[PDB]
Amino acid sequence: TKGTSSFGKRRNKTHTLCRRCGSKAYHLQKSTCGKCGYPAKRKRKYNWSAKAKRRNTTGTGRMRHLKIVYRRFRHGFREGTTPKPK
Amino acid sequence: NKHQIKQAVKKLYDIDVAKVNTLIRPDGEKKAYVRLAPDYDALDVANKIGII
Amino acid sequence: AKIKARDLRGKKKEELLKQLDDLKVELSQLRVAKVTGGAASKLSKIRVVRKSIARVLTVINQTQKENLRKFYKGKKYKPLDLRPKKTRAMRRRLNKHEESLKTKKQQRKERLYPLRKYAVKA
Amino acid sequence: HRSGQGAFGNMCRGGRMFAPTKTWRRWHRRVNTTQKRYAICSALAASALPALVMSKGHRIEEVPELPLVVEDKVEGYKKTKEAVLLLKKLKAWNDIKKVYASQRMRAGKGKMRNRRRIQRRGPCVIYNEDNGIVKAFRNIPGITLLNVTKLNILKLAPGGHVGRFCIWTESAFRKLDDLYGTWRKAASLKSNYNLP
Amino acid sequence: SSHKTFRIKRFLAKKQKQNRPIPQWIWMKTGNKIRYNSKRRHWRRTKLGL
RNA sequence: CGCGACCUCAGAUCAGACGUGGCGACCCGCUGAAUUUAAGCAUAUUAGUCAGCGGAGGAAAAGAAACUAACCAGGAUUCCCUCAGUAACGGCGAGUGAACAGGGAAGAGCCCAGCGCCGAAUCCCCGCCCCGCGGCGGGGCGCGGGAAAUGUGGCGUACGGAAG
RNA sequence: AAAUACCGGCACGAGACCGAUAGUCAACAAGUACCGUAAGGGAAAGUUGAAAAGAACUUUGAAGAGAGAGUUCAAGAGGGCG
RNA sequence: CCGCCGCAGGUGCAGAUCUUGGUGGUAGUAGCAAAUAUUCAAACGAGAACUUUGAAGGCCGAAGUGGAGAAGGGUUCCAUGUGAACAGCAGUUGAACAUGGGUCAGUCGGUCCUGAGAGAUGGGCGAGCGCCGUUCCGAAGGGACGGGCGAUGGCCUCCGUUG
RNA sequence: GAAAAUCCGGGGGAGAGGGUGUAAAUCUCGCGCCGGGCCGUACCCAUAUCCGCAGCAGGUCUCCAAGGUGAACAGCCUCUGG
RNA sequence: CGACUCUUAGCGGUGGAUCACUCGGCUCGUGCGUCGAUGAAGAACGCAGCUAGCUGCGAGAAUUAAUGUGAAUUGCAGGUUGAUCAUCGACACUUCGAACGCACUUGCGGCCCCGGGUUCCUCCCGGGGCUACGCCUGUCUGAGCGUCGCU
Repeated sequence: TKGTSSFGKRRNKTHTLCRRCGSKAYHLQKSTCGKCGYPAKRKRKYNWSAKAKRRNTTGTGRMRHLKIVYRRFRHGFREGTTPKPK
Repeated sequence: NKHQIKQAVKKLYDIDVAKVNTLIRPDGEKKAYVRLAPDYDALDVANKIGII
Repeated sequence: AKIKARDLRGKKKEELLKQLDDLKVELSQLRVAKVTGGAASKLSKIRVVRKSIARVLTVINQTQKENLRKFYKGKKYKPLDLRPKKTRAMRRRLNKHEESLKTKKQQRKERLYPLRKYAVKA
Repeated sequence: HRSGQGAFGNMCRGGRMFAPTKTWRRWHRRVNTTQKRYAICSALAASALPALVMSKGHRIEEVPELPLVVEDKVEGYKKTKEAVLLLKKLKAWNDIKKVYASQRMRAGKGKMRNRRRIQRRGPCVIYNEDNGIVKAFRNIPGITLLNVTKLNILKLAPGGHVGRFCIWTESAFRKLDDLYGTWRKAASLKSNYNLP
Repeated sequence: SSHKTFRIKRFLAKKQKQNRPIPQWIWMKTGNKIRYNSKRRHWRRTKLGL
């Protein structure tokens, strides 16, 4: 009964949605994310997985601030002045 | 809240509210059943908001 | 109607709030027309009213800040919004005058022995 | 689809190649300094003899006489119309009219790898000074410009065959007597070099 | 189940709004690559995660 | 018993500031295996390598000899050519393996503490005004507060230095 | 400081390279669809034509699917179609 | 796109239980055989062993094939269509498909309490990420009932309101 | 053979209350007045909405429970319902 | 005879090889070498007249302003004093997140301010500004049979 019949008793979850990385790996008893380790200040990342790194680095998301740093860099981070009006 | 709607319908439509019954749809948006007090008419104020 | 920013920027404070809510009502007369399913011309309009509320609230938010940094300019401390958002590491650097601070002794070594403009003969 | 396919190995779909090509492949080959001169002395020597220049393929039939040497007011040119009307008079223009007729398309993957057009090697104009001779000749297809002090074996013997139709200027042509010397005088513009 | 949390009900709400086909006018465009919605998910076929 | 200095500690949503996390190719500090090799294997080797941990920067680190040498002496660090697969290590087996000199790229030198002299000669902060600064700065202004003799500033550091 | 390092990041140039079972896992709505409780695993898939001119109208069938026509140099190019 | 002369290589396939993609014979074969069972008439329709309605004959037989909920599912709910593909025959039929519509609370749950337990701070350990431990080595209470000078709302009247 | 939130009664008697009233302080008495936000709520719950790659003879926690025969929630037969 | 079967060619299906392209790679070189409590990377969830994905974006939501550019956008509707694109320095930038009032249920507090309920005078509702720890310099109120001090 170790196989097919035992799959019937699978009705209570362990992992829910983690709330740093949205990844369904926030273990409910342990209260820690298997993907990012949520209660830890530091992002869980390892060098034995260089593929799991590139799934969640700066080239993944928007860079909604980090792209307007790159665009504002090329004019030496100028602040306050306006272009001369008509 | 049910309180914010109770002013929202009052402020924009010059009408009063008996009660509000809010449900969040499966779509993910909230639907307020704004029961109007009987000193005003619901079918007549539906002409003001412009629904038919 | 074609609403611009040039004419809003030279108007009185209280009138732009009345110009805002007159569009808020106008926008809320079109969101009804979208759901009833009537007048296709009242749906192309709805984007004109959305982008023009964004004009009115901008000219509000613009001139409500050029008033702050007009009053707070001659003050040693000013709010964090009115402070220069150059990069975090750039803010932690020394001041323009703090870099101009040499020692009293390095103002003596560079005094007596200036780096001379010299040449030689080949 | 991938689950249980076949990942590693040269024979597997996806996978690596057998012996992946390396950046530390020995790309460059250094030659002896002596042998480099003994290629140019062998390249210049075979581009007077007009048999080898025709056997190279250069249209030399109406070249009036010479391993061709021109007066030093060809260094002083600043326009191509001065430079075209030169090659008409020296009758080396049929060697560029050949190059124009050789401007066809390349065969295969060279097109999509920025080597789209292939043409022919025309006359090579070796010059002493530059008062705009390079500016005046560069827009003509076929012509490559060489300084006399800095002669390339890749541009004097293109393809690794000998007898590229070399056009000389007067002050350029006399400097060869110094760069390489003769069989009794040494080279003055080289430290320790005699002709082989 | 019937007993939901507000966060999970907003999760499902997005997944329903993402389970509609392409509009018929989308593939009359100039840069026309899209034929049909390839990301359409069914409640027997694929079980949404969770 | 009381008020006062002080030392050593508390507490504050006290006034200002600052740290955290990410990226991590390169860079610095730790920690640190086994495949493998030795035709077995345990020391070795793999290798102070992979993984783990912390920390930066536009480069980092190193750096102006408690140096090399033994010459007729050179003279911070870093890197490149070479020394050199050399001296040396090693079941002296497998294997490991520098440095100086030399030739170059660049080349830049220096500051305290201690020892002493100058009425703490020094320094931060608040209030007031003034040009004025999207790197809060220069000047005036107060028997305003604080730091500080349990040592601040100047002179001065091995090449010597101070005073007359 | 300088010479020095740089398989990340921004913006660039070039190739005796690869040419859709190759080259990055990814030339496409690719770290996507999908699988595993999770750590993690992880695809397949480029091409109508010069221009949609993408097959009007007639006619069989319930419609799919046809036969005529019509566009085009070509449908012996008919919507995953060199 | 190719011949010649040189150059270069990821340069020649029948095999590797090779890798990926495709297609054969087997073969219109095995199979569509668990839990009693369907028949008649009519309707809609191009079309009926299956759909719908009536009339039969049956089964589940209150520890049920009934009426509801927890966990899980996530729109599967309900209507209106078409009936390409899917529902291992069919189909006017569906939990398929496409358009829509639908979940209303002081009282029903959640919120709240604590359980086994989890887990900060002080502290201890720790190369370090951190970890231990949860009252143990802690100055671990920011609350009230009381007394005057000031003070604000109210004829500072005398309390609320403050230090 | 659970804690804790929570609620109530008691024992004490610091206090407060008014001076014969237009009584006071006070009340767990009877009416009156105002308010109650936030989230879940559809449906399946199993020989077809869950988990076993699927409308899979598997597995998966409970509530209600008619008549006859009978010791009987046994088996068989029937009613509502399907 | 035929039928069945084999062989070959034509045509037709099946299948996607070959070849030809190539807004993609890979490799090498160059310049630059910039994230974050002023809220990063990331994640969630939203937003278009008709829009699921992809990008673009943040209740001002396929963007506002500004400067440049000078007539489109386009799948289809609709309406020069600058359309539309690029640029971008002004503004704006919801929710989680080092994540910051205490908790992850988006659940419960406090204090000061404002506005409705009013005409301060409380409950109530809504809105706003604050409320995280470690530390630094100064400040403030303290503590000690610490050290002494004066009566």
